[PDB]
Amino acid sequence: WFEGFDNTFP
Amino acid sequence: AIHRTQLWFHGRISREESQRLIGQQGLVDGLFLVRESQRNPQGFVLSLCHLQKVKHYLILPSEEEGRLYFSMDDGQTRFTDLLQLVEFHQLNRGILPCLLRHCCTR
Repeated sequence: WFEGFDNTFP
Repeated sequence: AIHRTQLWFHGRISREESQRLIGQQGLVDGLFLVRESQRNPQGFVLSLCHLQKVKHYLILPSEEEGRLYFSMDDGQTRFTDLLQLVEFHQLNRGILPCLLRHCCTR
């Protein structure tokens, strides 16, 4: 993930 | 580049403002814009509305053998430019909770 951000991926 | 003249691209605006733009347009599912990342100079943010909450997706540039591509998932899904990225997610969700349905205009 990217802290600060909503990207959700394996 | 190819994105300067696109209605969903808003350049350098803040997270608080992208939310206020989407909000002032009704918090409809599928509302979106792309902006220049505030923290990250060469990065971009896809700001999207789903279930009446605004979500923010980091778009990062990378390189494969001298060729620039953008990605939201560490290179698992790669796009040559933001238009390719936006167009794809108008038809396919990918890692997003919903499609990019209504362009938040400015």
